[PDB]
Amino acid sequence: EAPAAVVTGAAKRIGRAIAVKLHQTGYRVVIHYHNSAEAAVSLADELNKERSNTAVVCQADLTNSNVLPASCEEIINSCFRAFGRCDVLVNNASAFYPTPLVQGKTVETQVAELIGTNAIAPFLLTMSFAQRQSSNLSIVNLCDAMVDQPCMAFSLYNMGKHALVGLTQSAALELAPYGIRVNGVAPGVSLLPVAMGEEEKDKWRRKVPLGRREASAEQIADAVIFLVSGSAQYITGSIIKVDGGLSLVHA
Amino acid sequence: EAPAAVVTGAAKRIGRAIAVKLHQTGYRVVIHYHNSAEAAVSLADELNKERSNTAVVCQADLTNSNVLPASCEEIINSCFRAFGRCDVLVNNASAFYPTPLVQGKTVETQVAELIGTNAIAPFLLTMSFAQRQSSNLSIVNLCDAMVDQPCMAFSLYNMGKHALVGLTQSAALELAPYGIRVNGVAPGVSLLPVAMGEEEKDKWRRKVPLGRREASAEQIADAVIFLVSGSAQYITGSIIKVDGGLSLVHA
Amino acid sequence: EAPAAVVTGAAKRIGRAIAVKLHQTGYRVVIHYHNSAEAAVSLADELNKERSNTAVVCQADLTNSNVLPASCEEIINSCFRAFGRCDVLVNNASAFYPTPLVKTVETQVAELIGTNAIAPFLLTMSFAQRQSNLSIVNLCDAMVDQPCMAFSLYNMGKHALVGLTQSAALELAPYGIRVNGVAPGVSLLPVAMGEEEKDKWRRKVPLGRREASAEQIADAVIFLVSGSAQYITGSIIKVDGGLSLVHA
Amino acid sequence: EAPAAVVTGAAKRIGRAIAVKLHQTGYRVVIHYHNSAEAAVSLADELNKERSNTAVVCQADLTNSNVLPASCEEIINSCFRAFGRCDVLVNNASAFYPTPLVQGKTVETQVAELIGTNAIAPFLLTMSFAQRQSSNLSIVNLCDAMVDQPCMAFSLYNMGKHALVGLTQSAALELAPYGIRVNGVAPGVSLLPVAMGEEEKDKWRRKVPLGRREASAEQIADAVIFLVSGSAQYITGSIIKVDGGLSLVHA
Ligand SMILES: NC(=O)c1ccc[n+]([C@@H]2O[C@H](COP(=O)([O-])OP(=O)(O)OC[C@H]3O[C@@H](n4cnc5c(N)ncnc54)[C@H](OP(=O)(O)O)[C@@H]3O)[C@@H](O)[C@H]2O)c1
Ligand SMILES: NC(=O)c1ccc[n+]([C@@H]2O[C@H](COP(=O)([O-])OP(=O)(O)OC[C@H]3O[C@@H](n4cnc5c(N)ncnc54)[C@H](OP(=O)(O)O)[C@@H]3O)[C@@H](O)[C@H]2O)c1
Ligand SMILES: NC(=O)c1ccc[n+]([C@@H]2O[C@H](COP(=O)([O-])OP(=O)(O)OC[C@H]3O[C@@H](n4cnc5c(N)ncnc54)[C@H](OP(=O)(O)O)[C@@H]3O)[C@@H](O)[C@H]2O)c1
Ligand SMILES: NC(=O)c1ccc[n+]([C@@H]2O[C@H](COP(=O)([O-])OP(=O)(O)OC[C@H]3O[C@@H](n4cnc5c(N)ncnc54)[C@H](OP(=O)(O)O)[C@@H]3O)[C@@H](O)[C@H]2O)c1
Ligand SMILES: *C(=O)c1cccc(-c2[nH]c3nc(N)nc(N)c3c2C#N)c1
Ligand SMILES: *C(=O)c1cccc(-c2[nH]c3nc(N)nc(N)c3c2C#N)c1
Ligand SMILES: *C(=O)c1cccc(-c2[nH]c3nc(N)nc(N)c3c2C#N)c1
Ligand SMILES: *C(=O)c1cccc(-c2[nH]c3nc(N)nc(N)c3c2C#N)c1
Repeated sequence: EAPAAVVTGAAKRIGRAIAVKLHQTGYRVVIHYHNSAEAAVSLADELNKERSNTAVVCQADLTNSNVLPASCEEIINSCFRAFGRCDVLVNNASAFYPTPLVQGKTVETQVAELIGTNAIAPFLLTMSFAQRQSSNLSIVNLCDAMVDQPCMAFSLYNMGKHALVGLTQSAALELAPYGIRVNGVAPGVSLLPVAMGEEEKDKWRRKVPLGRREASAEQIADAVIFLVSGSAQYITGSIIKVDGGLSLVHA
Repeated sequence: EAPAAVVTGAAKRIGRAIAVKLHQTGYRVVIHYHNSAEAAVSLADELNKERSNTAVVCQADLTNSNVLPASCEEIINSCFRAFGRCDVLVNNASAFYPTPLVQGKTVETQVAELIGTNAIAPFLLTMSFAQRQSSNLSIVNLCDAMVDQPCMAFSLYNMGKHALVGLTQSAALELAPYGIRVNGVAPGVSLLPVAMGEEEKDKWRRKVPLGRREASAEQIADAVIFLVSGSAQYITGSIIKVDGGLSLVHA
Repeated sequence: EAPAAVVTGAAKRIGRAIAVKLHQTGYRVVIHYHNSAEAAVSLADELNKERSNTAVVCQADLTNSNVLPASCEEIINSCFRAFGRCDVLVNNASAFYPTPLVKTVETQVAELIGTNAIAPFLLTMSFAQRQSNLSIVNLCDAMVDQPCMAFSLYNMGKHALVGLTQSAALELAPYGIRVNGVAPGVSLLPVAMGEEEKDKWRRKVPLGRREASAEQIADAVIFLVSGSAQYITGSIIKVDGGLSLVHA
Repeated sequence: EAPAAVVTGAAKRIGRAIAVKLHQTGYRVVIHYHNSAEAAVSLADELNKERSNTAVVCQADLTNSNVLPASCEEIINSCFRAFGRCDVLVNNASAFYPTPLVQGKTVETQVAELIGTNAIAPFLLTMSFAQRQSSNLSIVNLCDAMVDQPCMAFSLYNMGKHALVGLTQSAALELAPYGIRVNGVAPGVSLLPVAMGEEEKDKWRRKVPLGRREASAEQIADAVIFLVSGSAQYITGSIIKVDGGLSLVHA
């Protein structure tokens, strides 16, 4: 039987590319999404057309709240319901926007979104994933190669991504006796924000030492595929930068 | 005029020793507390005996919630109302307990407490601190030297402390133009929990290369004193381990 | 045309596994050795049995000296001579023994810092100077911040190797040369080490309470040289079964 | 009796500031120097004029060679000979210049100077200091806050500074049982090279978030003074950045 993977925030961009590659490697996939319903169902069709009964969608808001644990349990439950198993969790979904320290969402909303999506939901998902467990079980967290050289005024985002590092490490340690690996992949600049002006994009591109270009979504996914594969069986608690040297560049 | 400091969770143990030494150095202090009113009041009385009108207490729950921002703004305001100013914020209060990933606080409460005290309250206190602003303004976050070799099954605690490194860095960068420096002190093993058997304390003590003992609260306070002093005026984004070499010791 | 790879210290143990896998992936390989001539040649014989003229051996002391630069230049020339090209350099060779703070100490400097950092720097200079999917992989150490007691110089060499990884990644990026690392925790334990001291280390490893095989270290190396890692440079991948996460 | 300190490369710039400050704190100091004999005795004269018999010079090349161990052993011997003890060792001397990987001195000589001054000499001096020994013994290594975002084409220097981090850690661990603490101080930009053009100094200055200026040599020396002081007696294996936030600024 074919193994199954959950990918959060998988309707578009990097998450989609991870879902597509996992699928091409032989996985059945839960394509989680929040707002991008059309793109998610569209991807599940593309996939199932290629191999029938291999992709389902699963809608969930991953903002922090008192129901997030239930929501996360349900994303995992959904994989077992469609496919009878859950081998791989990829925590990819993430909110990303500035939260300046000094002065239209309230600040409690900003905490819930940025820390929910980037850290707490991954914790809750990781918890449900393990509670529900030949086998090659692993988790891959989408981290950030620039965590120690952060975007200006992005303190909540950055705090989320730092937490995700801590979770990668704590979970690898605690879950290792159960044969579940936990690793990360840390893009530098990859697919840039849709809302970002083209001048800002180029300004980021020209900083990258390897090819003066952002990573493709496919390049991020390749690292993911490696970490879940048989060639990474002794790897746990590792975070692989996939940043073309960007974090190596001084101010 | 004497500068003023806020110390969170200042009733006991490390934060008390921090508030004491700060006061000894000529700071006026807001002693924040959650449940330990009697120790907090007793500390304020001892301090006011040394110098009249130099200590006040301030009670608040720092658990994450919709009211946390106002609570943190109110703690900063309390310093200004007492002393006319606020030069130093020390984020010391912290919840600490296991949150195993597998197998009666609900998990959303644990999240709120662990991530609220260790990370989100610090962020909101930082916001309110900066919003309200010779002078030497700084923030010191109480971090954790073992954050990359975490305690088994303390994943939410650990996630909190990592998020705290993130804030320390992100805030140093963003607040440096206001002349606010932001740093950390990272104990390894300091004062062990009150109930802990001495035999269990000895397992940790024995691990410490420098003296086979835990740091006193006073030794942790010394590093805070240094970070706030005129001797550290170019230091921001720095986290000083005060750990006796514990973090260098392999398994 | 098949790409070619230099592997230093490739007669035995992890270097041999890296060479074999590179060969199984389709590389032609230079098997560098210092004392292990017999083992180096039997590897090459075995590899050339699978495919003729795809494995050569290359001898050199990698101890720091006045002659090390030439020696390192020659290891690279030996790949160009055998195969017309050099696509991959694996810095694996390494001296490893204690140097307590309280052989002459100057010889320990020369071996431990020469093998672990200086020779890698010189091999990197020569690789780049003679210059598709080009990369260098350095064998680092996952325990480099929780070092073994009384192993200063080794630890200094492995920290230096981290710095070279980073500096060379940054500086060779414009030539399309990627520079990465693989950091074993505990893999094949030293031959001398007592079986009881071996079991103490095995017990510490969270993922399976066993060391990494050489093949597991090599898989990471294979990934790093592959078209699947074309945006990765200045990365060091730990392959340590979580050992580095385990507090004292 | 007053304690004694050895400061390598102490004739000028940061080394001088450390020796001066250590002197004002009440230390007797060995002023090690290499080529700067005039500045070195001139400093020793000044300091001896404040307190007679409290400063001596000591000439040594710290380039790696087969006699380097003897040279480093004799530096320590020179402190015991002048003062009857050696409490503090500051490893400040450093060669600093580019060594491009792709194309003056031979490369053997570049290795010996850059790795010698920055790593090997400090290791040997550490062996010698330890071998000679309520007091307060410590070593302070002058590191580099930018080691993970290094200067382009400075690989050997950068390798030297990484090695010095490894020494700081390995030595703190191995020497702790002897009550010898080993720490570091890591400038980002402090005094710029004398040969640097002012236009180019300002480029680096503008990168610093905290004041858009370089650290004064006194500001570096302050962190050294803290680490050797009784306020740091539980600190070992710690490297304190003094970089004004420079290391946190992305490309
Ligand atoms: N792009 C980069 O350069 C870069 C750099 C460093 C790290 N990363 C990391 O790499 C990963 C992928 O990056 P990306 O740019 O592809 O991500 P992205 O497009 O910004 O976000 C991916 C998805 O996250 C989901 N999401 C946002 N808020 C959510 C919420 N409250 N609940 C549930 N899902 C939510 C969205 O789903 P819907 O569209 O379905 O609403 C979105 O499509 C992220 O974790 C990111 O932090 C990316
Ligand atoms: N002790 C160590 O070995 C060690 C090691 C690494 C890091 N640290 C860090 O150093 C700092 C001080 O350590 P410690 O051992 O002295 O801390 P602690 O005694 O465990 O806790 C300090 C105070 O935190 C306050 N607190 C807990 N939950 C709270 C909440 N929901 N709202 C508001 N306040 C709350 C409590 O105040 P009340 O008593 O008023 O309720 C408590 O007295 C902490 O940040 C800790 O993480 C300590
Ligand atoms: N095994 C582990 O647990 C572990 C852990 C962390 C890192 N690593 C790293 O992974 C790599 C391989 O590990 P290993 O255990 O396979 O290495 P190893 O067996 O200790 O040494 C590998 C080879 O290095 C060569 N070498 C030693 N001194 C030399 C010199 N002066 N000049 C030239 N070559 C020399 C030797 O070649 P000859 O036999 O031909 O003389 C030896 O066979 C090393 O870089 C090591 O530091 C290993
Ligand atoms: N300046 C900065 O921005 C900065 C940045 C990062 C780290 N640091 C660290 O802070 C420390 C002091 O910096 P600095 O700029 O003041 O240093 P510096 O002026 O470059 O050098 C200090 C002294 O090092 C000695 N030295 C050089 N080569 C030597 C050799 N072969 N043998 C013996 N001694 C030798 C020289 O002594 P003589 O003059 O007597 O020949 C020199 O005056 C250094 O370790 C440096 O790497 C500085
Ligand atoms: C700043 O710290 C930073 C630098 C480069 C790239 C990022 C980044 N993180 C992201 N997360 C999410 N969810 N989505 C996007 N688009 C990004 C980006 C970008 N660009 C942050
Ligand atoms: C495990 O990660 C760990 C090791 C050593 C010391 C600690 C530690 N963190 C704490 N935070 C708080 N708020 N209170 C206490 N007592 C502690 C301790 C301890 N001991 C954690
Ligand atoms: C101590 O720092 C340390 C812990 C685990 C494993 C190693 C290690 N480094 C090595 N280098 C070389 N060249 N050869 C071997 N065998 C090893 C080992 C081991 N085991 C060091
Ligand atoms: C590059 O890696 C880098 C950035 C900032 C400052 C330095 C630096 N290192 C030095 N070492 C020595 N011995 N002397 C000086 N002047 C410097 C400087 C500077 N500036 C390197």
